[PDB]
Amino acid sequence: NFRVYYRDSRDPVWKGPAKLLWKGEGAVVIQDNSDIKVVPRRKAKII
Amino acid sequence: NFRVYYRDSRDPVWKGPAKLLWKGEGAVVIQDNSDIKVVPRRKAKII
Amino acid sequence: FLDGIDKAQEEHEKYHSNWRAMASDFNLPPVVAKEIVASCDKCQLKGEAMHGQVDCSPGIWQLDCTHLEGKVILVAVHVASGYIEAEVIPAETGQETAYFLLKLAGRWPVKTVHTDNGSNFTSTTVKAACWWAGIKQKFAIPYNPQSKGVIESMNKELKKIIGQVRDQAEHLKTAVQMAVFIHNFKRKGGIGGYSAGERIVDIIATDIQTKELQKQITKIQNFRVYYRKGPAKLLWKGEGAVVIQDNSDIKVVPRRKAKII
Amino acid sequence: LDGIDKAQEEHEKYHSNWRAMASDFNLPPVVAKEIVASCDKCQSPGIWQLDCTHLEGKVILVAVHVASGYIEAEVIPAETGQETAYFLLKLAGRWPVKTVHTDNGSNFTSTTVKAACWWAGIKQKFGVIESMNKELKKIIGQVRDQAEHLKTAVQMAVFIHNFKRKGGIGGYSAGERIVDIIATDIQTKELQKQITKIQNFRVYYRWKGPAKLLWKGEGAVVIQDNSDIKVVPRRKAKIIRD
Amino acid sequence: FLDGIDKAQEEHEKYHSNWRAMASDFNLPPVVAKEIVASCDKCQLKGEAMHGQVDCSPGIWQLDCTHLEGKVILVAVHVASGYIEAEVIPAETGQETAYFLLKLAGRWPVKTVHTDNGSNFTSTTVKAACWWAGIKQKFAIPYNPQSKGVIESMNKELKKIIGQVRDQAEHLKTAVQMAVFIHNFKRKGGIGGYSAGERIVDIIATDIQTKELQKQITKIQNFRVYYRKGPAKLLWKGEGAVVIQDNSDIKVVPRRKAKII
Amino acid sequence: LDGIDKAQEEHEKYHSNWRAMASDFNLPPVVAKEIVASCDKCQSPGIWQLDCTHLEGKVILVAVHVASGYIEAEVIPAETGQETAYFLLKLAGRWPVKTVHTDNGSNFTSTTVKAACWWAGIKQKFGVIESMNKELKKIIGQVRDQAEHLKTAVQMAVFIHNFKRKGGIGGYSAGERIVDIIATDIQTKELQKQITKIQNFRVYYRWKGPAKLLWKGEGAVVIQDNSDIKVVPRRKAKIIRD
Amino acid sequence: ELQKQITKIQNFRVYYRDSRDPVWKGPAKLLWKGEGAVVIQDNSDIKVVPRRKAKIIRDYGKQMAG
Amino acid sequence: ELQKQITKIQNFRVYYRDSRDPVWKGPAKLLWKGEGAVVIQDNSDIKVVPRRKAKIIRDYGKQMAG
DNA sequence: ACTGCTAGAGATTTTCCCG
DNA sequence: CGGGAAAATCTCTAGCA
DNA sequence: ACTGCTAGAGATTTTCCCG
DNA sequence: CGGGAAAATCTCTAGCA
Ligand SMILES: Nc1c(C(=O)NCc2ccc(F)cc2F)c(=O)n(O)c2ncc(CCCCCCO)cc12
Ligand SMILES: Nc1c(C(=O)NCc2ccc(F)cc2F)c(=O)n(O)c2ncc(CCCCCCO)cc12
Ligand SMILES: [Mg+2]
Ligand SMILES: [Mg+2]
Ligand SMILES: [Mg+2]
Ligand SMILES: [Mg+2]
Ligand SMILES: [Zn+2]
Ligand SMILES: [Zn+2]
Repeated sequence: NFRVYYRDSRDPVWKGPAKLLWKGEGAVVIQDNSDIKVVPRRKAKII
Repeated sequence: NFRVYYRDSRDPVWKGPAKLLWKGEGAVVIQDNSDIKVVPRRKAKII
Repeated sequence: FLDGIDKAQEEHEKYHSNWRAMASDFNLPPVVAKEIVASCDKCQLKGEAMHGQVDCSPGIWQLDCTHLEGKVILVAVHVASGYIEAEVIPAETGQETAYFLLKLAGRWPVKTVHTDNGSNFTSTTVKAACWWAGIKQKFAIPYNPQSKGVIESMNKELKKIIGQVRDQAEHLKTAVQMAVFIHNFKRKGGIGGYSAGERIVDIIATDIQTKELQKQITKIQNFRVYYRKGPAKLLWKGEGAVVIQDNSDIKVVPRRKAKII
Repeated sequence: LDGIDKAQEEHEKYHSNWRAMASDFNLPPVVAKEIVASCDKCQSPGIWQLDCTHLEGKVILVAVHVASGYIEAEVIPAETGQETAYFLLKLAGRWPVKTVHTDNGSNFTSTTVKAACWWAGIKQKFGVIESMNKELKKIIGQVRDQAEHLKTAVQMAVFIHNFKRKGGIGGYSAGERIVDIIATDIQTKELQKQITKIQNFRVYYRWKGPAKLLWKGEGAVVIQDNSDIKVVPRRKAKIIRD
Repeated sequence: FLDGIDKAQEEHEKYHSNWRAMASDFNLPPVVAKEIVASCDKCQLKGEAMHGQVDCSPGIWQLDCTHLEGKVILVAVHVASGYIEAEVIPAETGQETAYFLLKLAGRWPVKTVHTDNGSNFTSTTVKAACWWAGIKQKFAIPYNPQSKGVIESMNKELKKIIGQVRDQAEHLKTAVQMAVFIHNFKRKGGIGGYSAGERIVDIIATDIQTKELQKQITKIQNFRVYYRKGPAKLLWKGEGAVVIQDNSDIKVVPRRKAKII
Repeated sequence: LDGIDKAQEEHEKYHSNWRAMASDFNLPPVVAKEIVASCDKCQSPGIWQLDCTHLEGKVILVAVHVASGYIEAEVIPAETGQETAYFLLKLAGRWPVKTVHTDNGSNFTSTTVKAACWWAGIKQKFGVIESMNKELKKIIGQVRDQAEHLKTAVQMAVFIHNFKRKGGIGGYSAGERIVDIIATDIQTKELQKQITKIQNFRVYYRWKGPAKLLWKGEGAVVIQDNSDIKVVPRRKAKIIRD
Repeated sequence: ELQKQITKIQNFRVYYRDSRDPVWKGPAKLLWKGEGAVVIQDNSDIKVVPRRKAKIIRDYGKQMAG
Repeated sequence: ELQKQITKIQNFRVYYRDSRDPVWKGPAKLLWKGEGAVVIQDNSDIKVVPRRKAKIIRDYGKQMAG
């Protein structure tokens, strides 16, 4: 399992940790409190 | 002699040609209609 | 390190020091200090320093709206070639976008469009137009313009050309069409030293020709290859190497340890 | 290189074009063109034709690519020179348009259309359009019920004609045909460009009389002297400009 | 090329085609097409793709104002080390900036400041403060933040640290001081694996020590070197190479073809 | 390496510190410290002292670096714990401050100052300040006419004291002295860090009894066994952790 | 029959990119074209590239030069 | 006398940059320090660097490690 | 006549360590 | 010398109005 | 489950050209 | 093979809200 810390929508703040559902090249799909988000990998950190 | 085409102050337009008075590393000093300006070399082209 | 580790954890809870500082100030291995930092949610404030790569398939089009002189210009770009289409429209409406897209699909082989999540692109009218034209819709990640970087760059380029020819036209629509013409046929570069129009013609013709050629070849060439495994279909062979497709997994193998029937 | 003699023999026996012989005998297209054009016994993509039609009180401006049957049709507010000039500038920006055929109508002969053609480098000259208009009207009648407005139906008909109607020698569509024809036109223009570059050179080989230059590639230098094509190595030849 | 050149010039006057397009479409040498483009004022719309480098002398300070939570933070950075000073001020006033700068000059050896052209930095009060403190003023090119990139980056960094510790302080000034402390002594990296405070102490002490050492050496070592020329003063010698200063022009020469008296 | 024997002889004859012997005989500082600390016969930078003074009805808070004479003085709105805590947090962020000496005043003993010290890791303990205050007041009197407000005069006096007043053994200023002292403190901390890293190792050489590790450099491995420092090559030694 | 078609397919040039490289690699020679993958040869190196990272042309300037 | 001071000066490390390179070059050995120029030696290569492009330290972590 | 940088997340190359 | 793990160096990006 | 790019200004390396 | 000029390739940046 992984912890993802991200930055979704024009919010300079960073959120997380979220469950990493999917990882691609340049983007990830995560779940943060029953809300699935798609975040570019530029705006995400996976641990 | 050189022709300088530049971009000075928040104006997206490009001006010139101007007389190149001085050239340094990263900046140039030019004269455009008796008005001396200092322009970063990122915003200037010398011919 | 138990004492040093516990001291470093309190020091980080106060100051959020980086792993280098705690390693230097508590005699910690870099792994342990990195673990201390990595377990603090307040320090996870940076993403990985890379970039993705947009789709460049031959049927890929990127659409966007730009604004010039108080008017709206709807711009499409063919990603493979850089060939652009642009039209000045009265408003950023769904019907206007659907009409533009129907025209584009009727003039060129458009298989999918990549747009951001502006209200016009997400309208039901554009969805119906795409359904009728057989176009798939790929929406970018919200507030991520880089996802459509090509069209974004083209926006800049298009505007630049307009700025060069604005005096030659009295309306903005005529200058927009002049800029489209200039970009498509008067600017040369890129992979083939081409213009955008030459490159798009080459891309589309190459797609058709390669499809037909490979169809004929697979019709004639029919073999099964074993390697190291099951009867993988033969794809290509020669020069001591054989490319095969085993269970929809294309792989390259040396000619040694391979048999063709 | 080695296949020039076979290529000339094949041309004498069948009078084939340069593309077939260049494909068959692995010759550069310049040499094949030269041996095709050296026999006196062996001796369109940019032309569009436009017209304005009427349906349901709306004037539809239609341009046809004559070589392929490709159509660009749109509903214009009025049969006016300004709309025609805008349509033609758009078409010139979308496709390589060189000559346009019209019917001496009031719009097509206007000063605005002439100015647009002058800017876009299009030549103006004053039966395919009638058949194409009939087919377009038939398709519009077929797909009228699927659209509320006429412009959308027109665009749907253009889509169907250009990509969903297949026929002819190879069973292709109009879009496929136009892409093929423009690709051939690009090849022809590139070959002409190269001939223009190499026609200003003179080669002295083995020294013998001045000869024209055909190819300067990886293997050797192919020239033509006294209506006879020869191949010589670099050090046995001298290429100059006159 | 006269005919092709004249045709290309008219084609460019209409379309502003790039040199590649005109070379391809009029059979022109790349030099001639590049000359055609280079003589059109309407096509000069791009500068050279480089960057400068800010001054990094030991007496160099970069000052700026940033805004957080509706308050103004005046920030100085020592460019050589990255050591920062910051203070929350009631307003972006010239007297406030002059007071900040007098404090900085009284606490550290400040020889010149590099600021943008904001109204406070260009005030007469700051000029008088710099004159009294013996500080030279270097103003950046207007609307060019990159000229003070260091402090700009520090701004971001400072704000980041504030965002990490904002809950530990009730006022913003206390959180600003906490961030300054953390940056100066709790973050390690850079050239010496240092903190900013350690690095600034090292830089200043090294400057003093090297100055005194070189003064003593030049007091003892006294020679004139001829090479290839006049009596250049000897600066350094050894390993088959001699560095000399001839007419205020420091140059390196091999030990061969050089005589020392 | 080769100079350990000479270094021990020099230390026995003069009882010199490790810095002088490490400079003279080109030894790593760890070995010099070891031979300095192996003889029983041979056996400040972070302390600041603060006080509030008064001038022209304004309370000036002054901190002095005891080792160097460096001063940080500023005019505070009121002699209150909050201003003292803000001043001390600033000073801790500007310099390495470890211990602070105060005079049991109402502000210095407040909970806000204690909390600030706890956050900044400063220890609180309850004659240099009187002389320093006298000198600061003298300088302020000298430069009062050059400033309208008292805070500016205070800062000008701080500037003059820290950089424009030169005296002492070497004729330095207070800023030079404080930078030198903090640089020495950084060196001392680094040496202690390295000793802490290498004190947990045990070396078996030539195998003989366990020995402590001193240096593992480019040449060989320097260890200490039975109060006698030896040098052995790598393959003749084994370094483990206990 | 088959050999002529094979050579015709190898006459096509491919410009491709890798997963983490933003620079388009030079004109490799096309060997096989699939629905989602393309098999190319780049300087005696056989690679398999996703279709989304491949631009397949012919380069008409060059076909007509040899 | 002079030799001790010379070695002491060479004990200082210099991090420098060139005119068009944005990357700081590694810790060269200091040979001479002037008002506006610094003479350094970087891997058997003697260079002259402007003072505005040179950070001269001592690296105390390393002086105290040998 | 002045001038992008900085610090962190990965990726790749160097170096130390024992046989 | 052979790997292998740890350290070091290189690459690259957002945010700084 | 998605994804920075593009075109121009210099700089540096490759290639063609004649001896 | 030796330079030398021309071509080609590589590097890097602003602007795209
Ligand atoms: N735009 C300002 C920025 C700014 O864009 N930053 C972002 C930013 C962007 C790129 C970069 F590489 C570094 C950066 F930081 C900034 O940082 N500061 O500080 C500023 N300060 C003052 C004024 C207005 C000056 C008053 C008019 C003077 C005319 O002469 C503008 C700015
Ligand atoms: N910010 C927009 C930009 C934009 O910042 N460009 C600059 C830009 C910056 C970086 C880059 F790499 C490429 C770029 F181009 C842009 O270009 N376009 O087109 C936009 N279009 C629509 C909306 C708002 C969508 C409505 C809300 C949807 C929420 O789901 C915003 C934008
Ligand atoms: Mg958009
Ligand atoms: Mg956009
Ligand atoms: Mg500013
Ligand atoms: Mg700023
Ligand atoms: Zn933390
Ligand atoms: Zn132009």
